[PDB]
Amino acid sequence: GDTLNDVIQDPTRRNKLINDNNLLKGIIMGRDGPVPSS
Amino acid sequence: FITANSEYSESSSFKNTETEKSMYTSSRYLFPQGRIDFTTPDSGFDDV
Repeated sequence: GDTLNDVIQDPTRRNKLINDNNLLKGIIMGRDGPVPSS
Repeated sequence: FITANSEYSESSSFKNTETEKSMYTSSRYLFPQGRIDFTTPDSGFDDV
């Protein structure tokens, strides 16, 4: 029964969560709609 | 002294059925993974 705490305490899992969710990247509000920035 | 008789019976019938059926099914399974970008020289970014 792992939670976000177990993910955050592990650098590999924390960075996987950060990367897979684009948490370091802003969002481009284009006229066609929002898209994550690369 | 004489008798005569005549009969004439005529009949007509007509039936017409027209049936049209149409069916269409469209299925789309879209499973994305993300987006990959390349940098154009007009962007001015160092990775180009």
